[PDB]
Amino acid sequence: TKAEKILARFNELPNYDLKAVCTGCFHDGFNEVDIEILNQLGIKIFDNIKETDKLNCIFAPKILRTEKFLKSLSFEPLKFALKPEFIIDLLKQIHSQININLFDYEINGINESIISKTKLPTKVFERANIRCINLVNDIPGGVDTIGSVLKAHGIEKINVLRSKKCTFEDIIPNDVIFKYVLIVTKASQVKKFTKLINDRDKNETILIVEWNWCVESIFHLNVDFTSKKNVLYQKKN
Amino acid sequence: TKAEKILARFNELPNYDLKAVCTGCFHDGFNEVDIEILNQLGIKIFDNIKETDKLNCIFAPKILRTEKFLKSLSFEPLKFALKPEFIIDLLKQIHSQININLFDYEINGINESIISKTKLPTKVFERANIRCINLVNDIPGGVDTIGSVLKAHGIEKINVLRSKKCTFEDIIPNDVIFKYVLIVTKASQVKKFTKLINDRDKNETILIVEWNWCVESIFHLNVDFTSKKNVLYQKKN
Repeated sequence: TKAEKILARFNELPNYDLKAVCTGCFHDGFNEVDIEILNQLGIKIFDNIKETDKLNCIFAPKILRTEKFLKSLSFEPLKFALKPEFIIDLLKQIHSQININLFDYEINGINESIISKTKLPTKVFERANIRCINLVNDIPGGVDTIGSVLKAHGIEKINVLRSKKCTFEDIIPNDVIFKYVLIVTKASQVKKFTKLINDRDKNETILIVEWNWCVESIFHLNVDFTSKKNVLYQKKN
Repeated sequence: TKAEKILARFNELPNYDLKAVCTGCFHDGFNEVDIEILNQLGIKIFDNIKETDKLNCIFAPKILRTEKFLKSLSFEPLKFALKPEFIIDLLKQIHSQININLFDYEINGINESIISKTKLPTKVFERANIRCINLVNDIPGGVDTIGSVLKAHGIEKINVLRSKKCTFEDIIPNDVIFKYVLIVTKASQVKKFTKLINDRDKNETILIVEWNWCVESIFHLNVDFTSKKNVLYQKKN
């Protein structure tokens, strides 16, 4: 009711139609009334991303590598990538007509072309034919967060390998082109993996990459197999 | 070995006597020869922190909030906080006498006074009488990494609270001053905890803080109970 009274001063309220999470901003959240005001203007802020909520918006000061920012590039679709200043200006204007627009707060780097790719009927790793991958347990950020980002972007199976207990038999193939795909952190995990695979499956193909290969692929919503950047080893026909 | 041949060119080798981890630098690591080179020079680089390794050194470009940086402030003791350029200049000098010193590469804000506090026979939260704390699981970084930092710094028991599945009975007291200590992320969570506790234990003391309160206490190796910075609520008698 207290938000309703504040908004009563207005002859007509915009419906911004945003379903958003915030990352790299609003770390302590919003007070009960601001949430109510925002809701009344068709803006719902969620704490976590649930595929259920059909999120369409991300608030962030810039392109970030957080789980949330990367995951927003798998929204279905992402419609708005907005700087926090949008909410700030909007709440400011409201707390004493409403004309804050959705166009003057775009995040540098996230443009029409990238955003529209979130409308594709496939995910980035899905159209790259990277379905089942191996991840070394010493991935910075832990394996659950990385795993969940990758699954959001179309990877079907995330197989965690522990360096350095893992054998060839723990490596899973990429059944959907590369038979083995691995994400590794230390450039000496490469040697061990290429030896194991070369010994047991000599003629098969292998792709070994750093987490930043995944990151850049998500940022572009495209796996560029042409790039050598963040590729630690590849064996193809 | 290859490392030995390279080092044979020197008529005397320093023993730097470092046992270190790196954070915010050398993300891919070192090749097999460099590791052996540094080793011959009394510099051991570890991947993760194990209390048994008795680390005495952190390599980092500046003061950081990573798990490794914060934990280096509980080494026993921390002897050197060094910029990665120390390793870079050392390796460069070696690959073509050895005179790179440990004094010209200190990290800013780190300090002989802070560094020497790591020799104390207590940990920072231990002398602050914060033994048992409650952590809300929506903390950015996950609880087990937050928990690991705090245990390293003398907190005996990290109790994880689920907002909003948690109840008064899930809250554990600080039995070693404040009977209840909570770390909370969302400002709107404070209301809920203080209501629960006030209803059930009206006369007892309560301290509720943001994660940055812990971080700064670690950075200073002191809990300043005089500070209102990052304190969300406190009830004292």
